[PDB]
Amino acid sequence: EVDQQILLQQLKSDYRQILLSYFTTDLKEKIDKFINAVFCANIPVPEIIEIHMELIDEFSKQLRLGDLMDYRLTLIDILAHLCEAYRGAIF
Repeated sequence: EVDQQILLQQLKSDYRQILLSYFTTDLKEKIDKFINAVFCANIPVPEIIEIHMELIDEFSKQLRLGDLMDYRLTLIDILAHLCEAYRGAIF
């Protein structure tokens, strides 16, 4: 187990699956698990935002088309859940 990239790549993989199933019908568990992992690893929000953008770039290439602006809903949903995880813990 070399370093941080081991987890950051797994998280990117997990987030990819959330994006691809976001506008479908079960998803809740995938999001809850992703949130708990970034929460437990103290991953900064800018890193999550970077994963989002990277996957958007990958998607745009696979689709032969960087804001896929509808996926901003997904990011909002993720950040809102992360905020609440942290807020529910502070006190």
